[PDB]
Amino acid sequence: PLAKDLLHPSPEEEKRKHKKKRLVQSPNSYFMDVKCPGCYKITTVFSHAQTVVLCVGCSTVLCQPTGGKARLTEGCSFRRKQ
Amino acid sequence: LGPQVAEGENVFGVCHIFASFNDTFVHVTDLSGKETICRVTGGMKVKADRDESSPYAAMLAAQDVAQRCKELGITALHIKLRATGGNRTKTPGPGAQSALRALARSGMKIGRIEDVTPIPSDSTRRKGGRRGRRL
Amino acid sequence: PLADQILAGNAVRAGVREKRRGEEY
Amino acid sequence: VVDPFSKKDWYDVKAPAMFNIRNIGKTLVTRTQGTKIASDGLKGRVFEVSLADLQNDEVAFRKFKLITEDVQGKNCLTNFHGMDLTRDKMCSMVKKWQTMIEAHVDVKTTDGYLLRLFCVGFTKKRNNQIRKTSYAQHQQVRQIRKKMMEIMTREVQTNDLKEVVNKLIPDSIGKDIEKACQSIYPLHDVFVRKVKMLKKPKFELGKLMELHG
Amino acid sequence: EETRKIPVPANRYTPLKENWMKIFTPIVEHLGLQIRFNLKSRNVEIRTCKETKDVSALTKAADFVKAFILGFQVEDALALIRLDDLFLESFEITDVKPLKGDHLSRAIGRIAGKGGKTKFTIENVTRTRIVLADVKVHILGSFQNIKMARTAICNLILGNPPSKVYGNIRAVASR
RNA sequence: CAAGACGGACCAGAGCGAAAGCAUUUGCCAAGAAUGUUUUCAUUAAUCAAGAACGAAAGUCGGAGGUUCGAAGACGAUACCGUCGUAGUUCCGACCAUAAACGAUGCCGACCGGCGAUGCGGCGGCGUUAUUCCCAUGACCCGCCGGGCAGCUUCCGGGAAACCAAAGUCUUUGGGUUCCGGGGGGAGUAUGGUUGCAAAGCUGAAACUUAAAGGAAUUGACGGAAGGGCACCACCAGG
Repeated sequence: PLAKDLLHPSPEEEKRKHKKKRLVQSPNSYFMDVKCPGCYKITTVFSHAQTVVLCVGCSTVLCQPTGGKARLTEGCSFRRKQ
Repeated sequence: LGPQVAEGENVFGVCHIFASFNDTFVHVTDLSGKETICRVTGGMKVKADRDESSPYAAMLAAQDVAQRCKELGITALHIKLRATGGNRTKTPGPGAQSALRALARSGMKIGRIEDVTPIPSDSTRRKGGRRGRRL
Repeated sequence: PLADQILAGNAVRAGVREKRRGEEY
Repeated sequence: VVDPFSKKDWYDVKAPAMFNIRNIGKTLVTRTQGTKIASDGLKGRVFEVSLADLQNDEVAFRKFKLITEDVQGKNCLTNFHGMDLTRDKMCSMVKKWQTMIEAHVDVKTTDGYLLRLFCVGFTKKRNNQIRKTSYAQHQQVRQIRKKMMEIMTREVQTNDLKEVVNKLIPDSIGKDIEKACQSIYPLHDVFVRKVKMLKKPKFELGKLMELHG
Repeated sequence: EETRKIPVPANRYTPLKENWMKIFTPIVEHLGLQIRFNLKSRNVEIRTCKETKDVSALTKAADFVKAFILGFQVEDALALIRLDDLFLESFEITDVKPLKGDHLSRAIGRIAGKGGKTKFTIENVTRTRIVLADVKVHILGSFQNIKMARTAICNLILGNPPSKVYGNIRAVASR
């Protein structure tokens, strides 16, 4: 009550806050590598992608856009970057 | 005279009791409802518009129709309640309950009670004004 | 109760009232 | 000046063979005095008979309209005309913190009895639910309504009135829709609340013999 | 035998459970009648037996639990058991005047009165009992007494102030 | 069998729309809020006169239909009430543009309390269900974020008080900008101008008169009213 340091917020408190309302704003999204089970090629996709992403050679659907994050196809694998 | 039915089993009719807000009708028919047997109002029992919707008039009407049906041989009735319905009130009043109690008191067996009143889905405009009420 | 009010409204109160009015050697 | 009920006489009306209890009662009909025949006067008589008056152990809130058009010498023969639910059940079944979903179809059967079906279902509260209200969104209501139409049409259109009425006796259609809509929004009290009879074909007397025995 | 069924709503289940003793004891003791609470169908089942006489009691007993369904207290439905010509009459508030929204709520508040006081007065004057539902009004009493209380209630939703109706309803019961 | 009307219950601490308003199913048509965003432009913004768009109900013109209700009117009782009922109520097409059209409360912005409910979107997560669902997905449950709608509460401060989360951050008085008021009558009157076929709509005085006009709460009183009590200096039955 009435006494908490604003310059050093706890990381769970900073994670909980809205992305614009943090001490310095930072997005909630990320780029990830996706591998189709029908091939071996890696593709870089945005987590909140609005476009349907197709494989370069297989031309399978990799992600379907939704309200928030994109729905990766059942079977593909992914790994978050950085 | 009467149905050729043994002592063990009775004969079913139906009885429409219509409790309007000025009097109460007792209209007994067969199970189809086409052919009628008796119908006694508040006016044929009392010669006074005071007691036209009275529970006492409905009691006399129910006793009259019960003894008439036992004379003819209808010894059990399904009962269909009714209010005036429509834009008006939808609930059976004290006259209907009085008639039901009185023809239950007569010893004649009562069947199934069903409240059959014309509740609209949606209907037309109310009888009163935007201001007009009972009193 | 409603029955008690109807019965007590059609009956008469009775009982309590006292009037103060009015050897060996 | 003279009592007409002494002139009248009693006739017997009996239920068809789909029901356990068959003797549904009596009807008072005028005798023929040459002007009008009794058969024409009893050729159109609709009876509002509850299901528990037609079967012993069944429920009572289900009412069947049976239409009578036949005479066999103090034996009236009747046939199905409609089905409906009692006003008590319909009033008690519409609660508050829940949605009412209702639908209707116009459908022809296998033997010409065109009919209209009305059914009602209600959104259901889960057993671990602590939210007061169990409301379905608009698209779920539309999907549920489409599923109701499809299910009722599929088990009315492919069968005859014997099989249709023996479906209506335990209301397998309502439990079928209740099982089928568990994945859109769970349902509560699904009944075919009304069955109409929009059209009757040309009368055949042998089918009444099949329906009665 | 004879049997009656009474549907109980979901909001009336807890008072039905908490007052059940003084529901079934006045039916099994001095009416000689059988009753059960069918939980699956959510109904009150009332049936006769070999221990019952004065058959109208059955019908009268039916009205008893029906009053406790509609919100009346146990004592007033007990009065329906004891007395012979008692009636319950029902009407909607919109059945006399079209009232929308806040006007309907204000009409309810005038019928109830501050602290409940006004409605108590009408009961205490007319020897009736009045249950105000969400919109429905139910009046339990004799036919003339129902007429008096119904006129007073309709005057309260006539728009008249509760004070004029209070004084006038105290005056009219002297006939 | 038909004709028009209305879409009850479900229907809310609700939702949508700039407001007026909006509740039967289905198909079509073009818009939109909120949310998600490591898209795009780069200051494009706020407030505003005239004018324009829609604007409840009633009402004015052309048609169609008239089921209910119902101004006027005709009766019957006693301004209330009942019977019949015209215009109207409904639909289309032009008008008129007024409401207690309310939060009796310009708009845009910053800072400033609690509780636990709700609507939509999104995020994270065990479990129970779709007759142990054979994976996702619906339906619940737990937690969070974002705008919304709305309860109860508050030594936040403020107020004349009712009360207020703004009506607070105001004699410790300055974030930007519009309208409007200056004691009560005369008076929304007369006049001048403008608009409207018209009805009327906008604008709009003074001479003179007056010491009050008005607001917020709470109970002092208050002729009376409703219950009891006692009394042969009151009554009943009597002498």
